[PDB]
Amino acid sequence: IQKLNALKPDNRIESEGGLIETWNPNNKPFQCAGVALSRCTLNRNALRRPSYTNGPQEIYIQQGKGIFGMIYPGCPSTRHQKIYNFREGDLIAVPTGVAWWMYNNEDTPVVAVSIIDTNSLENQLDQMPRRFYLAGNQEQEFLKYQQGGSILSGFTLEFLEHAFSVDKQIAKNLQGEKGAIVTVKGGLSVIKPICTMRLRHNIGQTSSPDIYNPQAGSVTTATSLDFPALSWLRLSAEFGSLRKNAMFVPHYNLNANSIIYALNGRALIQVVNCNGERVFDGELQEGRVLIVPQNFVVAARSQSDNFEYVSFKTNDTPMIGTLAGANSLLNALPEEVIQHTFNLKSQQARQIKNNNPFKFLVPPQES
Amino acid sequence: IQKLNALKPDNRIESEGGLIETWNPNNKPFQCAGVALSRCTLNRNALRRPSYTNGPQEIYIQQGKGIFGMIYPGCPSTRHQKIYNFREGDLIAVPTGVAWWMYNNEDTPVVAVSIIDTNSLENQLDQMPRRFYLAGNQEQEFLKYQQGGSILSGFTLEFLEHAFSVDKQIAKNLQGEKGAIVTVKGGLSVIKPICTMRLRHNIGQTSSPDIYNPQAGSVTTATSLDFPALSWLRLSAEFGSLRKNAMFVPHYNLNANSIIYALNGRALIQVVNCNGERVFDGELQEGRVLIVPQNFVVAARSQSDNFEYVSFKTNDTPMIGTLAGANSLLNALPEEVIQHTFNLKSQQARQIKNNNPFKFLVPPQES
Amino acid sequence: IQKLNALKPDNRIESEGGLIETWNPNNKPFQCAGVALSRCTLNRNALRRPSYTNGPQEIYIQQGKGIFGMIYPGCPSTRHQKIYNFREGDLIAVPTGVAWWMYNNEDTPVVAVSIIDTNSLENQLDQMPRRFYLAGNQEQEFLKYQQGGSILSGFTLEFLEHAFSVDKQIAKNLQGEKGAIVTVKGGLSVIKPICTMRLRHNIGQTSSPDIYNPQAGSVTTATSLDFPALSWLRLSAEFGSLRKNAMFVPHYNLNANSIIYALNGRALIQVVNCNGERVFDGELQEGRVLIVPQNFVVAARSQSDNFEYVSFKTNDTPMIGTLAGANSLLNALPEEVIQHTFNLKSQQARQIKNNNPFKFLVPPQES
Repeated sequence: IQKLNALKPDNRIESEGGLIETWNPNNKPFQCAGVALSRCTLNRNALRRPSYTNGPQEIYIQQGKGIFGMIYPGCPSTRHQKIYNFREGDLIAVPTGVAWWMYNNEDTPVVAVSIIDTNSLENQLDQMPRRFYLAGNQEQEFLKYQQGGSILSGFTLEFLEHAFSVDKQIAKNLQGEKGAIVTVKGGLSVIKPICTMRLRHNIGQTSSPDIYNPQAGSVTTATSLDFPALSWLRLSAEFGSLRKNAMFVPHYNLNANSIIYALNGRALIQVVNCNGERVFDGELQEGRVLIVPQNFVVAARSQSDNFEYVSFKTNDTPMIGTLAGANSLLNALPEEVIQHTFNLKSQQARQIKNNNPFKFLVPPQES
Repeated sequence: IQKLNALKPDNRIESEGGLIETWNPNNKPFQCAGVALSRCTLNRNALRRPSYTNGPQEIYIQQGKGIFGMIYPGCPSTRHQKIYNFREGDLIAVPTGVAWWMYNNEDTPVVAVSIIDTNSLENQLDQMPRRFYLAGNQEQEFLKYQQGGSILSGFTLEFLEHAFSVDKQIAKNLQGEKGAIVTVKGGLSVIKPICTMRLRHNIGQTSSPDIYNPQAGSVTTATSLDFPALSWLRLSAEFGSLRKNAMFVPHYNLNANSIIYALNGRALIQVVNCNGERVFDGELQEGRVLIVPQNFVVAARSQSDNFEYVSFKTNDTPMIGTLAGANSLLNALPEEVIQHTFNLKSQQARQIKNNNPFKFLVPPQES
Repeated sequence: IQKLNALKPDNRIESEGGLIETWNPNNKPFQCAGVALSRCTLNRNALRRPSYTNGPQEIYIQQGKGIFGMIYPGCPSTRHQKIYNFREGDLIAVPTGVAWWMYNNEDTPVVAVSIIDTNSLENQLDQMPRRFYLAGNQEQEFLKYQQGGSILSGFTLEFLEHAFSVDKQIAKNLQGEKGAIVTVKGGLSVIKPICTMRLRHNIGQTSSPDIYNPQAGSVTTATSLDFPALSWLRLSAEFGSLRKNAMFVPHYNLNANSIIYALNGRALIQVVNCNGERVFDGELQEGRVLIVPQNFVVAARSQSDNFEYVSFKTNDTPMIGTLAGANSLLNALPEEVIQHTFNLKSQQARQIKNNNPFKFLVPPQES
């Protein structure tokens, strides 16, 4: 790739109580990353209908409070299986093929941006995304990219009558006859709170930052160490809040692919490749995404009082190699290999290893 | 997949003591599937000569009894390494690159239908199925599909001469100069009985079933839980025997592809995809196979008194989501969300949950 | 593959303090094996500047003595992380992404040959070899195949300024303002003795060999049982020394590709495929590389006094299946079945089983 561009969605699907936005998974960034991105927003009383995908999915909630519930095959009911609550900041984990449903109850919408790792090992189909809905007669979000009905409507009435042991009339209602997101007139009176596994860990409205710098921002990461349902996914996530003109240092992921989606405000990012080319040099704003491939190096300087972002890294234990600051790779170098690979005096080399005391987040220059 | 079809073979190879038939790997079903199917039948006194593929193999024995022996490199002998017996319903696990031979001695022929997963992490070559014979001049079963002799008959007359430490004459014998299934005139007088790992497990008719229902039939599953050599393969198999007009309810496999080879009888099968499209609506009869991709939904009604099948799943521990039955996905949903995704009333949603009290097999409708 | 051949390199770069050669990764043999070979060389007082790749690397030192550093991300300093010394006959293991530098102080020019497994599961990018130089203005070894400056020079002056917290005078030095391998004029004052695990193991002649035949030679191999860091790499290596006219028997790797680099001398190798076609017959001589795929079979007779080779296998625990020897597959086959596959008398079967008593190495034929 010669030029990474900030990408917008190219597909909106307005449902009765919501909206689904999907990004084109065949632009070379998304081809390379091997994920498909989606932003679902569901209004008051909306109930996203039960569905599943042929790959690992990890959902980040940008705003809202609802209930969500996953129908796991080998699992015990309570009537019905476990319903979890959520808040903005929560990272939801969805194992391959597991069917889920989500519902909102307040005025403030649920906006939940999320990625499908189409390129996962668990995805024994092809690199195309697919959602398999259990209900309704509607085009699945990604059918456009391939080139409607639920997985139950593609059956024969005689087959559905026999399977459920119900009469023809009710069997007709299963068989199709509002989109994926439906509005509940009366609102669900369904109780507000591996089958044992926690699949909800908050990296937004926390107060326990991985890194926290009162002069520059704060950053948090959910890896499997602290959110073990993520070893199932082999997926990760980072949330970082950045003050105006603070910066996160040049770094690269050794073992992963970052899909940086910007939640708030804006920042000027720079990403340079193996040949030293500056494959993107611009600004990333709200509701826009930048994919940063594996060993490529990104550096950002903020433009807003708090430029927030969720970076979905594809690896449940991602590793970053900081190139400037407290724990950098140049710090860990002998003071004389730096002198000869950079062509620096002994005096200077020291400054390049100690002028910035800060780990990852470096404060605003002050001018 | 546009349309799935009940595939038969496109390759008969008749040898002295038996027959090998293979199914085309370049068909779109097998290409998605990632498998290579084949069915070898050995007659009385026949010896399938030692060979090996570059991927995980899983052999099911449709009928007959005989013996088979692995030639595992890191092992102790006795004279010779271990030879095992086999009955019908035996599932033999063969690790990547291990060699083996199989012999029959009855009048009843061994019919062993098997799959090589050519899309394995273990297969480090290409998607093309191939078999490497130690002995005998003959072309390999999948030479047909690429576009001969065995591996030993390719070296120089003096390289075997030098290697085995023998003369020109028996070097010419080892050097090639009846195909893969030769008949052993008198009979192999070898006694009828990881190195220690049990590569045999009976899933067939002489088993203790997983689902059993005397009005509808029974299912039996060999995951890696119960047959531990299968976690080496990363392959599974399943046996079913449905009563006439009994059905297995619509279900999908969360994490595996299935290759349903029908062993006995006939059945009316139906599979639907992500867009509610009925990709197969027909009959799978004996000696035919139907590939059901990853999150595709499958349901079948039996048309025989006892329709029997083998289902090679491609995952050593497959999970199936049942869409109807005691433990269905719909059974674990809140009654109220079942009303709102399918447009039912409370009463009807009491029925989709409770009209069928059965797990996986549902009895004949009984009219 | 139709035919194989002994390959010499196509690309060579003269750097100030040494040289770098790279084999073309887009040959059909290299696309099949899935690896990229480079042979670098450090003359005296040379530093190889910090670099890193999107894949698991395994460097084998052919000749010389020197030291090297590995800049691991999480790892603790000492002033800087822990340095290791290498001497010839060594194998150094470099995890995906880890940056490393390499120095030479003797006159004796360090020659190391190495692979990058671009087909790894850690390699999330594509099938391209690509080195990320941490400093200096030079075009990367592999760029040519793709068709410069470092990851630091592509960045902006003020981004580098603010990043490192420096003055603009040393930020411009730092911004790249003598190639990969640069001569330290005085030569480093730096000493000569997962953050603590061993990443060096010696498989040269100094080592205790696995096989030692005083008339034939010796074979030493490092798996992840004896060099555990290689389980990270999912790679291994194997050194071989063979007297004139001796032979390593016909054999096949069950689970790995093989990259034979001819260190010293010249032998005559034969590799035959699954059809019986001798896809290579002729001589692999010094500084040349023969790729030998997964279940393909190889035999070789040494034509020099002591032909020396390193075999880069693509598996940390490769299993080999030898075709003639003490330990052979034929040995484990009952005398009777080996009579019938090869068409031999009983007494001619015992000759195959017993004449050659040596494991892997068979002496000269004695003429």
